[PDB]
Amino acid sequence: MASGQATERALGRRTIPAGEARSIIIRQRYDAPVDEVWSACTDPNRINRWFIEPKGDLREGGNFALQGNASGDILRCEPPRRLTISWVYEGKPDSEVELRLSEEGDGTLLELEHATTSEQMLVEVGVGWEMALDFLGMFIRGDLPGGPVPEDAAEEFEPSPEMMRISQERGEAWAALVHSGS
Repeated sequence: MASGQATERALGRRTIPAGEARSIIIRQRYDAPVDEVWSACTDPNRINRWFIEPKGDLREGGNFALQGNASGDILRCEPPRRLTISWVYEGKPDSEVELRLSEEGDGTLLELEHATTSEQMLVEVGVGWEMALDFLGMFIRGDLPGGPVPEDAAEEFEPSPEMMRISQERGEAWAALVHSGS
């Protein structure tokens, strides 16, 4: 896309096994078809190219395990509408995440939702998800022969001028947003 990467940051409600959790929503416009984005979303060989190589059943009624991140199960998977997974991140509570696509003219509305009970986690995941949407932005339409940095930006607080401010700025939005989400 030779255009403004149209991100719409949002908040809402979504039930999880723990209870009615709070949810961050990233709706980013990409100037490619659902078909293109849905291949990236569901196929493991496409998922590792912006995110993490998922090991498990990868099917609804079964489990998955992202290596060096989180485990969980697959609740739903519905082509080309939405796939839905529950996300157990270590230390943090369980979550209900989905990646969802709606077609839209000369583009596709990508809709990513993460519902956790931890407002702490909602700020951090909005950072780590838009990081995945950075590499996915490139992987859809921009250029991505192989991301040299998978997650070598700045986790928590790693002394690095560019990466510290960029991770803060992401979470500064999501912080204000989730406090408003209530």
